[PDB]
Amino acid sequence: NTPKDQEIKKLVDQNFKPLLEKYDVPGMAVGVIQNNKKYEMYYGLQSVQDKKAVNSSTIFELGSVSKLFTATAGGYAKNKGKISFDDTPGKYWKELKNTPIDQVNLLQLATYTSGNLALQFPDEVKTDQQVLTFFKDWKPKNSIGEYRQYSNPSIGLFGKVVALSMNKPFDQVLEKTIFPALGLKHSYVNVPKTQMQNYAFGYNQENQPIRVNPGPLDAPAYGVKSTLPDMLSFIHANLNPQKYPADIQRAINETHQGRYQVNTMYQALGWEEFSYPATLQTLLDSNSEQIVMKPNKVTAISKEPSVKMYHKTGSTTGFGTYVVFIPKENIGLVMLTNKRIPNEERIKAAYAVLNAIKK
Repeated sequence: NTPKDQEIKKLVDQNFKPLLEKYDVPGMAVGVIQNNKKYEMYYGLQSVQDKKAVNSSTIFELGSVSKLFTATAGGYAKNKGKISFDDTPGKYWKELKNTPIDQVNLLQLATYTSGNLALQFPDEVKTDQQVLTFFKDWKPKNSIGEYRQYSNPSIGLFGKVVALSMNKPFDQVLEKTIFPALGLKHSYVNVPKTQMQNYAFGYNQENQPIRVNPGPLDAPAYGVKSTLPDMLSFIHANLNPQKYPADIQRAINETHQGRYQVNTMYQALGWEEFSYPATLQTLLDSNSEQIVMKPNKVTAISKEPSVKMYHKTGSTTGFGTYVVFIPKENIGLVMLTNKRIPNEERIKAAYAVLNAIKK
């Protein structure tokens, strides 16, 4: 006797709302999409000092969830014939031809297996010239293709090459090509002056208001800002790729194709992928220190999971994000906060909600 919208709101109140007080989080947006119906739940303030409530217009930083858009851009360029994932970066960034990094192929860059790229660029690598010099001075460590080490410079370089192959800056790849193709009208690499009123403050661990600062190859690694409606639309596209023209449909499918495994995690393009149903521990393991911060041997896919799910966490200094979707259940969920909370809490709360919603 309780309508489905209320049942979903109750589950979000039970599992996500307590996080606001536990982690002193000013604002949160949680969305669920099920069977093409969208449910949006907003809590708290996008700006504490302005007493401005979080709402459907609130723009949040996606952090590493941005890599999903970079992966989609790569799938689009590949399916248009602009790149092959077997190409090396010097084919497009000519200044890298005949350098050691030109031995790594695009898929290895997108999926973090160059064997010598860390989580972040060095602090002093700032300018375009400094980024190029960094890649020219790169030298292999581990055998190329054997070890996964999660890396912003790695997928950032992939993104730059994708942009080169499409003859536009990366920001314009997303804002002029990818976002319009996915029907996202409130998603940005650079938030225009006319929308800054909707851009939430992030909040640091001292609850002080902040927003992301510029950095090297920031756009492809962690550069996107979006709203909850737009992120529900992005989940919708991933749930229904057959609803887009062939090139974008194939681009989306490319991001869903698992490439190798590390234990129970399948590395797709941008997305992490898992057999469904996935135990909670499987999902937590994907965000463990061992997987996120250390190098790990990759193995070929053995079980190609027929029934599967995908997720991705992301953070910036002042924001947290989690997105997850389950194709055969026709369901997905997005969480956006303007303060980081532990990845494990995001995964746990989403797991409880998604498993309890009636089919």
